[PDB]
Formats: sequence, C-alpha cells, structure tokens
Amino acid sequence: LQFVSPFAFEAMQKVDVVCLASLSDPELRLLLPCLVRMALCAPADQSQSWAQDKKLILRLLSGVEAVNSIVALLSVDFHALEQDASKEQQLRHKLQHGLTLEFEHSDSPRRLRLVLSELLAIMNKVSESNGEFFFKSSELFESPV
Amino acid sequence: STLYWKAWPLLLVVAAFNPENIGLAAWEEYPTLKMLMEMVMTNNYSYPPCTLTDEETRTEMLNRELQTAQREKQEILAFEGHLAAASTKQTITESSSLLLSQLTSLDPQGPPRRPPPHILDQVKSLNQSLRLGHLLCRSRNPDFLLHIIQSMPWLADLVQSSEGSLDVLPVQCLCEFLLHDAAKKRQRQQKQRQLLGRLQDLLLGPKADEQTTCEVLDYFLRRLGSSQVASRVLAMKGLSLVLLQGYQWLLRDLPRLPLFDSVRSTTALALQQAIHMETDPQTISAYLIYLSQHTPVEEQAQHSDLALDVARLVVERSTIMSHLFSKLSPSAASDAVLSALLSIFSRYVRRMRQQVFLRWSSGETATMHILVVHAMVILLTLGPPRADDSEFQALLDIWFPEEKPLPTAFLVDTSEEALLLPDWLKLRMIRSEVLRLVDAALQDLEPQQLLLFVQSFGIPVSSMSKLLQFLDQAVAHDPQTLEQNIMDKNYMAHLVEVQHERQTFHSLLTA
Repeated sequence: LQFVSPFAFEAMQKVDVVCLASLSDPELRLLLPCLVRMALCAPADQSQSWAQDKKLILRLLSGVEAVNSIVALLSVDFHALEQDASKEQQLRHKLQHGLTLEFEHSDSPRRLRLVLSELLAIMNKVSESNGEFFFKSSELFESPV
Repeated sequence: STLYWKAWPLLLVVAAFNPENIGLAAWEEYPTLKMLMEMVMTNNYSYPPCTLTDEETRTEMLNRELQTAQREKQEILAFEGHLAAASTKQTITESSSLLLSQLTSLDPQGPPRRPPPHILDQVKSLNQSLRLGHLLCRSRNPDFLLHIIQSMPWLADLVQSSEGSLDVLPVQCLCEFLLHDAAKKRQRQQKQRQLLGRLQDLLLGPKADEQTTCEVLDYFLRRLGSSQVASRVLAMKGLSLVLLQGYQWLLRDLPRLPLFDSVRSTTALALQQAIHMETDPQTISAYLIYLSQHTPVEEQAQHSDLALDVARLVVERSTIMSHLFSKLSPSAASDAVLSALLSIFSRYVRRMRQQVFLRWSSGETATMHILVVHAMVILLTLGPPRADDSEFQALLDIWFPEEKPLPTAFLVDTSEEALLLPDWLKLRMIRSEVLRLVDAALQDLEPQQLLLFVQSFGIPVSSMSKLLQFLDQAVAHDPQTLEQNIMDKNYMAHLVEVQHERQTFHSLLTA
C-alpha cells in the first residue's frame, strides 16, 4: 500500500496549484475526489485568482476516468439517499454474491447505499460496544483490488 | 410448548445414538429434528441454518415460520374462545390468552419452528458434554456430514471435535479433511503427508482412476466456485499441494495428469465459472492462459459459451481488466494474457466466418453476441501485444476494415438494425490511441455526443484536435441546435481553451 506523501498533503493544505501540478500521478489518483469536487462544484469564492486556480485544477485533472465515476456518484440523488439512511438508522435503533461483487456489479446508487449501510452498521456496533474493541470484517474493505 | 421443546432433545439424543433407522427417519421426516442434529454437528446453533447459505431460501423459510406462527396464534385464540364460551363465558383476546403461551401447534413433520434460546442453550450444552457430532463422525453409515457436503468454519470445529475421524473412507471426505489440514501438530502434519501421498497416488499414480480423480478435482472446483475467498484460497492451496510461478501447478503440473482431458472438460467449465466469480487478477490470468491452451475447441456450444464468459470478464470486470493492463506497468504476463485472449477470440471469429445477427461486408453471415463483439473491440483498444501482431491486425481488419464499411448489425428476433457501437464504447475509441478506432468513432456523432466526449477525460491530444475539428464542423452545419444543447457557455468555453493549450466552436461559445 502507498500512503499519502507529506509533500502532497502540504500541497493540498496550502492549495498551491503549481505544487499540485508538480506532484506526480499516483498521489493525484489518491487525491482525486476533493480536487474534482473543487473543479466541478459551485465555488464559494468567486475571485479571479481562484478562477485561474480552478482552470489549473482542470489542467491537472486531465487524464482520469475516475473523474467521470465521481461525476456519476455526484449525479446520484443525495436527498433520497439521506432520507433512506435516516429511516434505516431508525429501523436499526428499533445478497447471494459477496459484498465486493455487489459493489462491482451494482450501479453507483447501490454502491453508495451498501457502503453507507456498512459504515452505519459499524458505527452502531461501536456505539453498542461502548469502548470495547472488536474486529469487523468486510470483504469490500479487505479486498486490495 | 414446554413439552414439545423439551421433547426435541430426547429424540435428538436417541436419533444421534441410533442414526441408522431413527436418525435417518428424523433426517427425512422431521425437518425440526433434521435441523437439530445439523446444529449439533455444525456446532453453529443459528436459525436459519449455517449449512443453507442461500438467502432467498432462508427468507422463504423464515416467512413460512412466521405464517405458521400467525396461523397457530389464530387457531389457539379461536379454540380458547370456544373453551371460554363453554366454561366461563369470557371473551378471549391476545392480551388475555393463557393457551397462547402454554400451547403450540403439533406439526413435527411440517414447517420448521423457531427454537427457544434456552432450548438452544441446553442443546448446545448437551452437544458439548456428549460430543454428538463426534458420534456422527464415528458413524460411517449414514454419513450425514457427507450428505451435507454433497461451510469451512463448522467443518473446522467439527473436525477439531472429531480428530479421530481424519480419514473417513469416502475420497471426498479425504479431500475435505485435506482442505481442513491446509506433538499433536507433528502428528497432524505426518497424517496430512500420508493423505497427500494417498491423493497423489489417486491422481497421478497407477491406481488413478476416473471416478475418484473426477470426485477429487470436482470437489476442488466446487469449493473454488464457492463464494468465500478463504474457500477459494484453500482450494487453490490444496490443488497446488497435490500438484506465474505461483500458478505453475495449474499451467504445467495439471496438464501432466494421466486423466487430463477427461477432467479438463469439467475443469474448463468450472474455471469459466471461476472467471465469472473470481476477483484475483493473477488467478484470472492463470485461468485465461490455461483456457487458451486447453479449452476444447471442438464443441460449438462450449466455444460460444467460452467466448461469452470471456466477454463477461472483459465487460463486467473492467476494473480488474484495468488492474491487469495498467499502463504504468506493462508486464510480459499481461502481454501473454492479451495475446491469449486475442487468439481465443480470433479462433472464435474464424469459427463463425468459416444475441445479434451481424453480416460482414465480405458477405459472411453469423449470429454473435454484442457483448462478445464489444469484448473484441475492447481488446482492440487494449492494443497490439509486444510479441504477436498478426492476430491483432487480422481482428482489426475484421471489425474495422480499411476503406470499406463495417459489418452491419441486425436483431435476431426482429431483424432490425442495432447500434453496434454505443456512446461509452465510442468514448473508449476516442480515448484509445488507435487511429482507425478514433476515426470509426468520429463518423456518425451527434452534437450532444460530441459535447459529452469533449467533457470526458483520459483522451489524447490528437483526439482532442479531431473532436475540436468535428465540433467546428457541427458549428458550420447547425449552430442553433448545438447552441441550444449547450448548457454552460462559460464552462465549455474554458474547457475548449484548456484543450487548446493541451476555435470556431470557441467563438460560438463566446458569442
């Protein structure tokens, strides 16, 4: 496994577009979702310097199809996902294939729902564990591919 | 209810001690008692059973038990109302029913019922104290363990409770204990070595016969096709122990079998299933190399099924394909895998030329599957291997011939022309580096498709230049409809400028 380099993290924290251009391919592959969120989403700042920063973010965002994957993931309806999550949380308070296979074959909304369900189940399991450490195994999160 | 739930363990102990007649009768006639000695031999006391891993059967039988409980509640309420009207003249409700908690339906051979938690506790205490699963392991006839075999954790703890049954005369049980094994540790290692020598005699030795060889390798293949990754790893580990340096057992040792073709047909089918279900890229590479070297080409149905399965591998597992053929690390193994897939699909295409019906420009007519056609064209995007190029060039001339039109498509059922090149595939064509694929994508593009292809990333600069030229052509043809399809003029304007440093359409955007 490759961890995020401190040079990449300080470049992200200092939002220096020339530094982000200087970083190479795999760390940008690791740092895709926030950068594409920057380049696609409605900017809070409307300054012209930030506009040049955004076009350089596009310049470095050249070459990735996971950009389009994140585009679809953003196109999934978050309000419906959120209210379904809330109802499932209330129910929890009151698949022949494996999880990795369902994540792969199922489309982006089902992927979001399944990872959300796993995270919420682990959170509830910790909250009922009350500080007692356990181990939770998921093939989706333990599949190195 | 108390008499019924306390009556189950006595009959359980009697059937466990006499499995020949009473145990078989409980296995066949009483589903609840059948489940009960299944629980005591699995040592996993859960409703639904751990033996049945099929979720829809679990939910179906749970709904059946819920309906049976509701019907029992209604019948008990009606009978208690009749008794109360006879004796005390009182109305019986759900909150005023004693027979609801004191009585249950007497259907032992009907649907299975939910065991009480204290009943499960005393059943598990009896099993731990009396080793009933160990008694069933000593019980050669009938072998309900092998009946269930025809799942790894309950097998593991059942064997650990039954160390003394390490052989068990069925060879399927021999390999089952081999996959379990894959002072006391030294004795287990020595007995595992003896069992490995016995299986090496049963597969490669003079006593290697077809029935036991097929049983051994079919058990390995079915536990490979089992959905658990630990089961897959244990099965391939056992296969390597009996027999890509980590897959040389499959590539080299397996073809050296005496009964190699007769097991290789079933092996090809089960490894097609394992290509459908597998996740590991190197194991998939080994499977593809083995199938390219060893698939029976003779059967048309088997060859078409093989091509469809590899097509599902190409399309549905595009992420695993990307890990296999990442441009960062071009490997000789990936080169050989690409050459093998090109050879397989080229042989398939030769077999047709010598579901959708496609007719060639040369006059050849056959009915393929559009997923298979997309698999060949995706291999065309994956590009020329470093070793062989003849198969690549032949397939490229077959689907994308020079200065003559493509083989046209029709539906099998309705004979209507179908879109052989979808928009995502044309996007793949444009992001690919092959000029023929790029131009073939470039012909017949809608302006909205042009906009989407320009918006998408991962595409070379020359394809950006060609897309810009085609967008300028669309401007010169119909600027009004393209401008109507344009949503954010400034966004696509900045996009066009960025691709420019990476004209007429840019002028239209600025206007």
